[PDB]
Amino acid sequence: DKKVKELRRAVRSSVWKRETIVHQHEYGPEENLEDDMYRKTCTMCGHELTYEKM
Amino acid sequence: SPLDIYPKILDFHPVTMATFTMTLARVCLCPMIIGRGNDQVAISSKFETREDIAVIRNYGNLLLEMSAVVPDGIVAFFTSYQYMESTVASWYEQGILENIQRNKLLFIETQDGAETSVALEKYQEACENGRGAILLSVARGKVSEGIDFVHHYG
Amino acid sequence: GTSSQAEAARILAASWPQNREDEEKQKLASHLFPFEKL
Amino acid sequence: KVDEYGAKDYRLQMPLKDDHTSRPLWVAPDGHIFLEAFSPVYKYAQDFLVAIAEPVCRPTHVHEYKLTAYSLYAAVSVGLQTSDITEYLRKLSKTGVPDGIMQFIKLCTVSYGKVKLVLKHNRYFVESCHPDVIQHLLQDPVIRECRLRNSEGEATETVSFEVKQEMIEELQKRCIHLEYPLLAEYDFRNDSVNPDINIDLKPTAVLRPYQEKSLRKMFGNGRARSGVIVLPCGAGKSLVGVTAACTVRKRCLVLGNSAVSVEQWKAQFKMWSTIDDSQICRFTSDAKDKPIGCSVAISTYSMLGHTTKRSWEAERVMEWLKTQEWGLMILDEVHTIPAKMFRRVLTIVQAHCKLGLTATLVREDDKIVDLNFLIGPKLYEANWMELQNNGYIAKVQCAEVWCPMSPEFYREYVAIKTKKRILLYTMNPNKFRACQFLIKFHERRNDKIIVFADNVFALKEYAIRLNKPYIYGPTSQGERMQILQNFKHNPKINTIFISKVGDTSFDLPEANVLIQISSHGGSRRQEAQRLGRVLRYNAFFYSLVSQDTQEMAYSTKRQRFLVDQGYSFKVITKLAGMEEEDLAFSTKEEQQQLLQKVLAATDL
Amino acid sequence: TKRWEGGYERTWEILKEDESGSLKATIEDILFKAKRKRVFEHHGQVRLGMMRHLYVVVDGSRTMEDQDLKPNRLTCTLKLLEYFVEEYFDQNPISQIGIIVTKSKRAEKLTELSGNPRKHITSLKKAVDMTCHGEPSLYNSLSIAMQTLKHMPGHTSREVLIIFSSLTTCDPSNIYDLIKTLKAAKIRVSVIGLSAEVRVCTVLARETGGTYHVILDESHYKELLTHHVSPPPASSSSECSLIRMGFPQHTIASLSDQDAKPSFSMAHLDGNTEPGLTLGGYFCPQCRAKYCELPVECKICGLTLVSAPHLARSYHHLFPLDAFQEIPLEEYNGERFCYGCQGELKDQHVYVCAVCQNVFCVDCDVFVHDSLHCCPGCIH
DNA sequence: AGCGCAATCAGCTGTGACTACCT
DNA sequence: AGGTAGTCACAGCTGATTGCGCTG
Ligand SMILES: [Zn+2]
Ligand SMILES: [Zn+2]
Ligand SMILES: [Zn+2]
Repeated sequence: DKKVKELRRAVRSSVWKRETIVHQHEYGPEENLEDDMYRKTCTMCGHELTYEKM
Repeated sequence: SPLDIYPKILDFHPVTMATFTMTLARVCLCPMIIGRGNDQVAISSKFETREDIAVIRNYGNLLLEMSAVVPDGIVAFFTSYQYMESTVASWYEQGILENIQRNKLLFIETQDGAETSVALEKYQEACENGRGAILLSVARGKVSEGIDFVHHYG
Repeated sequence: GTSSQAEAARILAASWPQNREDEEKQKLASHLFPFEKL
Repeated sequence: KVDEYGAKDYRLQMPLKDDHTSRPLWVAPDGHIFLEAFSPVYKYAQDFLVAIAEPVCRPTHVHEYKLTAYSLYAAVSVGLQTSDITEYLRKLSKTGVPDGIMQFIKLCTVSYGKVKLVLKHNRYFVESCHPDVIQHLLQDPVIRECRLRNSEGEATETVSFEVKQEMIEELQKRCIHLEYPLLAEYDFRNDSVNPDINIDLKPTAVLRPYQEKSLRKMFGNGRARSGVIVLPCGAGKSLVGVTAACTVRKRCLVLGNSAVSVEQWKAQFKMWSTIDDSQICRFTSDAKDKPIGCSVAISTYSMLGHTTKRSWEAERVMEWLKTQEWGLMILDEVHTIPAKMFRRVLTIVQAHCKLGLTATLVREDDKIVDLNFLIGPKLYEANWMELQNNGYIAKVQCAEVWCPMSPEFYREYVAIKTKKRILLYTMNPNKFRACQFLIKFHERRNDKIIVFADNVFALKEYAIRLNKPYIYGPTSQGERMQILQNFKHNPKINTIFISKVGDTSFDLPEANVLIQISSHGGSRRQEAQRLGRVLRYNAFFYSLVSQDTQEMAYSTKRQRFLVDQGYSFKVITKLAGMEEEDLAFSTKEEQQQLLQKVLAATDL
Repeated sequence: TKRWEGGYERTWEILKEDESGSLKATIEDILFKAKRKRVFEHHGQVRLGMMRHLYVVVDGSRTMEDQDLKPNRLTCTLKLLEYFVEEYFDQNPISQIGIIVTKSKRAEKLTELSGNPRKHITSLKKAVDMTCHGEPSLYNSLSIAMQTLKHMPGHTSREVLIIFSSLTTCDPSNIYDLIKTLKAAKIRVSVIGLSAEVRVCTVLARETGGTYHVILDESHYKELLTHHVSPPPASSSSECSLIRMGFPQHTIASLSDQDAKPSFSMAHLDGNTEPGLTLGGYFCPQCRAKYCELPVECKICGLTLVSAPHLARSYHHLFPLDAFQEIPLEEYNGERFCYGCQGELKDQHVYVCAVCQNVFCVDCDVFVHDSLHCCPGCIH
């Protein structure tokens, strides 16, 4: 059991490649509010980015 | 050392089983056992390995770089005259005996009593000054117990 | 890479205790270790 | 008492001022002693305070001591009396002794010699000069279990009674609570019952004056009492034990922690005691050098307190060893006495004097206080600063150099919390570069380096990357011996890696540089032991930690013992010539690849 | 019995009170007792010496390539030899040093026996990059040293220092005869080994009266060399031992006067580059030869040019200052001002010179006995 | 292919801190 | 909302198995 345990994890540990999750905010179409305000909503995590466009 | 074999080698009734180990201000001897050489190959003088070139080279290297650290006298005992002469022949064949010669003088003990005595005399006279010397002999010989290597000799 | 060496050196050599100590130096042996005296 | 600034103010309590600044001493009402080192009477004040109090910190300027009950018991154990100690405390006060210290001293030192514990004919008897105290402790229910067969009274001469041998620890624990502490005094001068041996130390083993003070305090008035002597590893500790064994002149028993310390003690006895090998025996189930019928017996812990089946030869040796009295049972590495199986070792054998020797008396779980009654009071505590001032202890330049966490490692460090972050700050690439630079710099100047590193998983990739010898720890017995042997007398190799193996007292050769990475949590004992492997600026030892990680707090809380000893840890933020030469993990590619392997443990 | 098994020492019993506050008097006594920790002598050993003609023999065999002393034996040996030469010339004014290098069973006289330290240091620096090959020959080195030192005057102590790294030496003839000849010639031979004890070196040192030692480490090597620096004791009076030497004044030339005469230095004339044709320097009092360094024996007339302050620096040993009579302040019915520093005498003890019966405080007494080596009052 | 020394695994324990569950 | 016994890492010891070497 020990000699099979010491080798069964060698291939298991070599399968996963990426651990950190990519967190790029993919905003959709902008929404226009009052006072020339523009808001972008992220489609992946719901992040709201409100900005004033010149 | 074994006090349990003498009472049975010869009919005897010991009642002592006593041994004594000398004590001084400092350790006057440095016994050590050297196994494998620099090539991590055993230097055992086994019968099947007596003709092995690697062990002979290891023995020659040990005698060479040992002769550069211990001054004025080295005594080396071999198992037998045949093995001693076969090892020194191999040392002569290679360019290793010359390196031992340039450190200490080589003296070979033989069966001739007069030759052995004169070799011992010249070994002593070489050890008296700074030249240094090597006394190659056999463990089961008349020179192993016939002389005592007092300080600065061997 | 050529730029990778520079980027790694910039990140490592000056991460926390350099972006302020160097600023103070710009604006301004017995206890020194042997590698700090050479 | 008042907290106007949050400080206990006792200005009104001790207003006495006859001489402005003649007396270099301060006292506190509850208990504390402050000493001025920059005084002409510094040595006399130190000698007075050592004998009556134990230190708490000894910096370069103002030494600070504390008064405890056991310190006063030790003081009155010596010929010092109540009047002498009180008058010499008031002699150097500069402020007047508060009327909360005099009463405490009186209460502690009055009840010292009332109760005695003696060993005779393999029987334990407790004898008191005052008969009334026996009836006073007669009502205690816990004591009644020790007395077997109704304890008819043992009418002799002086009132005494027998106590159970296996329950001697309980009564010692209860007596201090009963304000009647027990004393273990062995008058070896006149026994005539013990077969005193012919041991005699050679007249060539000179000892330093500080060892003279400890030995003299051990034998205050011609008798030997149990105690603890604290001396650094580089200092002479085994020599003190050998001299004490020679002076006691009785059957000595030496206990060690490891199976290699028995050989160390045997070598010390052979070097400084002039004892034949027939009398010297080692009992560690390796050679079995006929321990039956021996003068000095050397064994180890974890063998005298087995809870399982024992070997037949070992069983017979233990049966022989538990049937006679012992004089001066020397205990080595006394800090790990208060253990579940090591405490019973003292109660499983019978000895008159119990001597404890150690270098790092600090321990967690606050079980060191238990050692006050397990063995005895703290007899001697060496002043490490003045010891290194005399030049007989290496002046080690302590360093606490931290290395910033790389951005690729800190994200994983802050992302995980379930014990998986230990390898993250341990395998910091910046710390790796710092360690490599230190190793190379101290090799360029021919300095012997010992690199301590727990978490052997990290050590595996730490040592093979530098291609240097390392001690995994369960490797063998021979490989470790040969590596340590060729570490000293070889110029080609002068740096080794140790994983928690050198955290005890071994025969490691003289070294100058110590670089520890990823030690235990808050073990002040481990740091003190690792420092002790260097002293023997002659030397310097470094501690590498990772910033913004728990290792910072661990390093902060594990140096408070050494700063109490007087050491100062300089903080090193930048290493000179870091970019001058090439180091490992130069680029970001291999640094980010290291995350994959350091996250590959996944021990779930 | 044992010293520590008796009664525990109480060192704090010294201090006592009679008026509740005399601890100030006790600490004043302690502070006074702290001073005077010396024997009023900087050396306290050999107060004299003799002209030594020392020859230093350096091994040049392959054993010098060993890395026992970092980086190798040769470099550490030569560095410590430079230090030894500097210290030896500092502590011996009219001594001479010769350097012999033995290599390939032959001995090469690296430097002639002279008193110039700079020449020896330059020769050692040049020899740093030598080639270590062959085996040393003690016989040849001793023969060269004996041949050089046989004609030296008897009053000078003839000494040979041998640095023997290799454990083997090749002798073209019997060496014990050479040892007997050296013993008959009263030449002292001292050997400092590096590896281990060699019988021939021990016999040579014992027979010639020298000392044989083996190096433990670099610090021990430096200690042995420093011990060899010290001059040997000198007999009372042997014969008319004297020597004709000059004292060249450092007369530089100034163009403000009409006697500004530039001259080439004889020592610099042998250099490959342009010799220093400075305005002035050390002119020989006998033949007006110009030299820059001292002490250098004159090449032309053979006169020994030495510096008078160097010889005078050891004159205080011949006439040490006798210790002043310690007198309590109350018992001295005289002036209460120190004769050296004019300070008010408030110490419990006052020191009075035996000759002039002046008044000196503790600090001035220590300064006079340790550094000044002369009583200011006796000078007047 | 019988002995015997030596390498190896099991069981217990010390040191230190981390962590899940509930009155 | 707070505190103590499992638990993991790393080391030690002793008690057996068990596996390779064992003469000119
Ligand atoms: Zn001239
Ligand atoms: Zn004065
Ligand atoms: Zn005078």
